[PDB]
Amino acid sequence: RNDRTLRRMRKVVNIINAMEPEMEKLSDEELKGKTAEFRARLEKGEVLENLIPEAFAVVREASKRVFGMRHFDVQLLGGMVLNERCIAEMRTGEGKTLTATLPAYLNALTGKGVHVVTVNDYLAQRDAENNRPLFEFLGLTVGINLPGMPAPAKREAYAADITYGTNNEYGFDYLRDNMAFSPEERVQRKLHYALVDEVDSILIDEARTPLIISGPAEDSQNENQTLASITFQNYFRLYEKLAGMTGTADTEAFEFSSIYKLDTVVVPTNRPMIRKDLPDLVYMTEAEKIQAIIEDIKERTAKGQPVLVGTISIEKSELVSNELTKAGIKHNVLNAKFHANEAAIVAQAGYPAAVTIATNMAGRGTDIVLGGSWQAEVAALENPTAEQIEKIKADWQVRHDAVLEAGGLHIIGTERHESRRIDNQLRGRSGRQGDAGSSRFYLSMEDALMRIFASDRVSGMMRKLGMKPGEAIEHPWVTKAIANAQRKVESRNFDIRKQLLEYDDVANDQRRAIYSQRNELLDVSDVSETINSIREDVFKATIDAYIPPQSLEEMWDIPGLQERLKNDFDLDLPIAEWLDKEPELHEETLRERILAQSIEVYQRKEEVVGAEMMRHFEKGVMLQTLDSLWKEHLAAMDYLRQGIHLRGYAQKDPKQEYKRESFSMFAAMLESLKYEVISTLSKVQVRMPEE
Amino acid sequence: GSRNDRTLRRMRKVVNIINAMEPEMEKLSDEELKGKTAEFRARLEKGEVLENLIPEAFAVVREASKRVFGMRHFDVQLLGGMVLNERCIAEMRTGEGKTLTATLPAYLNALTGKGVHVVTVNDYLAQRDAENNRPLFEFLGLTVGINLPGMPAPAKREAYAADITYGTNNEYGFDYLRDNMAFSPEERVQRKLHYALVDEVDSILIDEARTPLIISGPAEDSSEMYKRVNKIIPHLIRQVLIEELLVKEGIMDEGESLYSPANIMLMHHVTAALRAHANENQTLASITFQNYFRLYEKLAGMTGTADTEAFEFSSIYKLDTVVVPTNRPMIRKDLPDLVYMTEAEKIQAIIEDIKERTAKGQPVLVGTISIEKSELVSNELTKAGIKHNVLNAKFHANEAAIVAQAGYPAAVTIATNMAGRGTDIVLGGSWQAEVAALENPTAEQIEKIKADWQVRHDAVLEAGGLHIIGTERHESRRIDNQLRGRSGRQGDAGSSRFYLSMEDALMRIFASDRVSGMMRKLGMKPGEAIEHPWVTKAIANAQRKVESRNFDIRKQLLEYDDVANDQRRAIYSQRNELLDVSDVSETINSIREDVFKATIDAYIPPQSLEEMWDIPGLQERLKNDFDLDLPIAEWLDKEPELHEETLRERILAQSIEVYQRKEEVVGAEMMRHFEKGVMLQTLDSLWKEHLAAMDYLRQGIHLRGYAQKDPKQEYKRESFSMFAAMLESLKYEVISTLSKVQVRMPEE
Ligand SMILES: Nc1ncnc2c1ncn2[C@@H]1O[C@H](COP(=O)(O)OP(=O)(O)O)[C@@H](O)[C@H]1O
Ligand SMILES: Nc1ncnc2c1ncn2[C@@H]1O[C@H](COP(=O)(O)OP(=O)(O)O)[C@@H](O)[C@H]1O
Repeated sequence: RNDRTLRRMRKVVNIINAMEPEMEKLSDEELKGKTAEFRARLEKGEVLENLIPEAFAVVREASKRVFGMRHFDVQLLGGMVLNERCIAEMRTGEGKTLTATLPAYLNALTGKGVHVVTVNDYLAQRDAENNRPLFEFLGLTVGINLPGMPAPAKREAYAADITYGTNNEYGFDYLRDNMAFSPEERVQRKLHYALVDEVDSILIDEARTPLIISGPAEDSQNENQTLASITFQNYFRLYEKLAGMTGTADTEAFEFSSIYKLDTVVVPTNRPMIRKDLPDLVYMTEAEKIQAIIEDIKERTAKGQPVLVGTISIEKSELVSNELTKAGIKHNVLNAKFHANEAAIVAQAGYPAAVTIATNMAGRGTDIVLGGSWQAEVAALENPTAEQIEKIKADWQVRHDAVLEAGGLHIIGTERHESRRIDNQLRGRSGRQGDAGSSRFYLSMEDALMRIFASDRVSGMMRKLGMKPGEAIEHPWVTKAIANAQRKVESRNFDIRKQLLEYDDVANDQRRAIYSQRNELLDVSDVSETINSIREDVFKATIDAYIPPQSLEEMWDIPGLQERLKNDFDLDLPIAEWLDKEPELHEETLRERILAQSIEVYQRKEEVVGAEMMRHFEKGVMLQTLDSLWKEHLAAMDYLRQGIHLRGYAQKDPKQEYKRESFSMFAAMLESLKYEVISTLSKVQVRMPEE
Repeated sequence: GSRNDRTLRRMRKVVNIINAMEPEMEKLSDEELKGKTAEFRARLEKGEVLENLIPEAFAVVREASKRVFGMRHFDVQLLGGMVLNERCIAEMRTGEGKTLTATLPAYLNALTGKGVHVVTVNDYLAQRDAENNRPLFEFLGLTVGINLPGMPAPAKREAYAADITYGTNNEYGFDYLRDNMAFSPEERVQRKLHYALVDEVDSILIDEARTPLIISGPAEDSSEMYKRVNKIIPHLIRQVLIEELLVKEGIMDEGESLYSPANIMLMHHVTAALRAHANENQTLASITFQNYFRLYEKLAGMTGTADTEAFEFSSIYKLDTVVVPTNRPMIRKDLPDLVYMTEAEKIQAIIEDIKERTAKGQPVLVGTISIEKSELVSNELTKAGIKHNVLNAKFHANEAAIVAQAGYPAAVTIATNMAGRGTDIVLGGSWQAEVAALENPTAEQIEKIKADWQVRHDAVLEAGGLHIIGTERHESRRIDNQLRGRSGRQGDAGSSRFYLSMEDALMRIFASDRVSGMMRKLGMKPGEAIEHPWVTKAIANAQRKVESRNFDIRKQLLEYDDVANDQRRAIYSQRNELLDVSDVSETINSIREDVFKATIDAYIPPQSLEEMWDIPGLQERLKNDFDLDLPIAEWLDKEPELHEETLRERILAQSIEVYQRKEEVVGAEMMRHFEKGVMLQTLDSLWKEHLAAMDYLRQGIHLRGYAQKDPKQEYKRESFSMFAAMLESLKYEVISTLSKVQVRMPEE
């Protein structure tokens, strides 16, 4: 764990580092050939992790030739973390994209494929095309999976060495593959490795979201229903190797373990992080709070320090905006209605004494360049020239160093959110890539978040410090108490979710079972041995209902057995005539003649239709019957789950009773499945030109 | 002499004069150009007409912009600027330089020293434009002001005292309103409303026409109201209702009704008391944008070739609209609308189009009405093997990167309710951008990037430029027009095509399911196709009937608003008269007479016999409302000889007498400012009372009832009637307040 894994990994980095001279003296085509060489050793039984030093040095050198970018040491480490069942926490702007090229390469080598999982189709395409040169230079192929892509193009994307696509599309492909009627219709290979780009949304927020295929035609208006379902959690759990990335904003390590058996490793930043996060400040009232904020801004901007003020609503942004104006402090508000205005304001938000106010600041952030962006500047030029640019960079170097000397970007949170990951994202907007920076959050006793101390009195004691319009002290214990209360809400919320997951696990295990069976059936061209085997189960169970085993003859319902056979097995047998003609029948030889009779009737149909046609008919029938009963069972399981309000109550766990019910329903479906297959095959009409 | 054609003919002659002035302006020093302003002002002071100044003043602005901004206005921008000097909307297409154009009218409309208000849609543009233009105009010897929310009143007065002011509609209006709550003239922050130049009139003037600006404060009557009214409630055995309800008390029952448009606040008290089972602010002041902008002596504004709404500007604001030509010929090819049986036939036709165009290297932008519709067309493009990108509103950084390459050869981009104006699509891609990954550029580097871009640029132009596919039209044609106008900007080749199907929602605008359902019979066979120009015109005419219909409905609302406006214009006119004078005594003396005459009329009927006089009603009336206890009867026992009119005189007289005493104790200046104060305050009170009671009458325009005996109109008459009653209660209450005012006399 911990530094032990990290210290061990650091030893590998020194080896990778020491290999670079050897790597720089190789030709491009020799570099290409290391992939062939890695695979030949793998073929001779080599352990993949033994190849990490050489494999990562090859990628680092290919990247410099191809991208003009050389993986940093910390990116080597992150690449190592992602080859295990691990989340790498890497800070924003640390290079997650390039880092991911490392484990992707390594885990492509055994020829089983790589699924790099993106949040949207834009990224899937962008990263596939950007990386295709790197990976072709190394003798690998790259695939792109999209919604709407024809099955042959998808098959091709999945046959590549490394594939890019969204989570949704991967999951939907799995479901549709589990509705195929021949193994050639499948688009995916075995699920080998999932490298997931942004695990907060993809693995945590979406864990229980069902992916569903829906079903126009059905059964006996005729509206549409669920044919196939899997949660995201249980899709990613089918993979042999699972890993992913997120930012240091974190707070959910214990969820990743609980939901996925994923460890999380915090990866060190390339440069030392020096952002000063100062103690949280508490004020009696919003008004005192806001005045404090105005005062901080006032002092900092006078120093030349840029500020970013994050609020929780439009109304509060307007309030702090109006008060800054009332104090004569120039600023800009990020207004969600004016996207162009916003990008233009962002661009210069790190300019000396810039003040920017943002409402529920969100996505990774567009970066804030200190001193300003100088590129927005040349971008704005219409015929930019050499001496023009260096003038521009020259004045910028000075603005940059000046903003740094002044303490870099100061972040002010005017309120904390209930989720600390949100606060962490705002504050992470400062101190990127080793830059000086600072952060401070403000609270009042009127703030909504004071309600997470589930007690007025407890909360309202804080006012006994008294605060007083200027003489503010600072108590560190408040920062920590607040962080503890956000942590408790998360814990509470998750405890509730994990009880929901334990229900989800009943469906999961059932789905895993039935899909395993289906796939066994799918992979086999001839299903005879099962048919024969299940025909005997079905005949025995059917017969038992009328001939209680080893009972006297007077308990037998030969009338009911005759019709049963007729109506379900198309089998019309003079059973009463047999008994009354052979005293020497006996039960067990009755069962045999019945079984034998259905079988020779089936053989006659087969002779008319043909063996191969028959084999394939059996297999189709088995798949189609599986599918029909499984859609039925999914709806029944659905109704049983929401019925969780009048069944298990006064000291019998409702969970334990649901599990009994669910197990009973599954076990019954599996018996129905055999019944219906044999009944279909029994009753299939065939024109006999004769007897 | 026709209309717009003739306008542009005459403006073009002026443009040729302005261009001829340019070498003269060139040769002038910077200080000489700065002096032009003072020289134009000396001319105006000696009686010159402003419009005689247009050519000189424009040559001056245009040469100042060269030297300062390094940009020289185009001839089309001179035209746009002359338009904006008139009560007109200059319609100039996206990309044409509205922001620079607007410096010309602003400069000219500043020369008379009365101020300009540039109106922006937000604070960011206000500020940016202010700062960007300060150097231009300070070069021309003028000053520039910025007005923002929260700005302190001194700062605000300075911004309005600048030559040219920038700010949002909202803040202009709110300043106005608060100026009308001032108790002294020096509290006002604005000057008289001279010229407003509105930057984007579609949102500011149309969409936002009826949006009220409201100042509220508890600034109210207290209670006792609620709780007297409470005390009926513990006998409401809920079994007719009105007579029951009426059942005595105060301020009603002399056989006066409860739902008189007059006892409206009272009735609201009971509607609230009894609806109550299942402080408050109040409006201190309100105005609409439409009625704010109508206060200005000159109004003008800009928008892009985004018309369709000309008839509403003229109807609502009396703004004419001039369509300004483009600096370069606008060659976008806007092709016949196509109509398909089914959504599915339509999409298939779209695909084939994108497919043939991208094979010849032309870029396509595909605009849809929803996310669902975007996913559909995208998936079908993927099914056809066609690469593209969707603009996903969740991924704003993705979207910016998509757009930057959206004019790239064979690029295909799908947009969901794409907005107006928006971020441009550069053909070939963006070449001063491309460098914006490039951390240390050189001689060779950009040169390269730029030449390479040229080849891409020229190849896209030769392929037809950007093609726009509208997959469905909107009900608003303005929107469709904003989408097609993404293409063919600044003289570039481009084209547009809109697609429609019988299954499309928009087919509903043809008020007959069967009349719509005819086209079916011109039955659109799959891969084949024809084009009929009458369909295109029919669709456009349908959209225009839908618009004109919604605007008939709006007009009716605006009739309601005309009542309010007329009442507020009149009371605020009375309020400002008062505010602007130190001494309101003549006003006061005049209205006490009026008040005293009429009060006496009510008991002594003019010319009456001394037995048609009621003094058991007259003297009480006096001691009650005026603190003026005159035992008149007991005079009248002594002088039977005196006569009605010289008794009215002696009545009057007294009140003056007792009031001059109150004054020689308080001080004349004190008394004078207390009187203006009483008059302002009383009018403020009654006004706010009126605003509330009308709000309540208006929401009687619901189920008090009636698509039947004309609700509106009855409303206008009850409202004007109550307004004219309020002006008389203002007079009576002022005089009551000043007659009852307590000030401690002498001693003993
Ligand atoms: N090793 C490197 N050498 C040079 N530039 C790098 C390196 N690693 C990443 N970058 C650049 O750093 C920036 C941030 O990387 P990105 O993957 O977009 O960041 P994040 O971790 O926030 O997703 C990008 O512009 C990327 O190309
Ligand atoms: N006369 C000119 N010469 C050179 N560039 C100009 C001129 N007028 C405007 N532009 C530029 O044209 C671009 C678009 O102008 P803007 O005022 O934003 O256009 P729009 O009419 O669509 O609002 C801006 O970058 C602007 O600075």
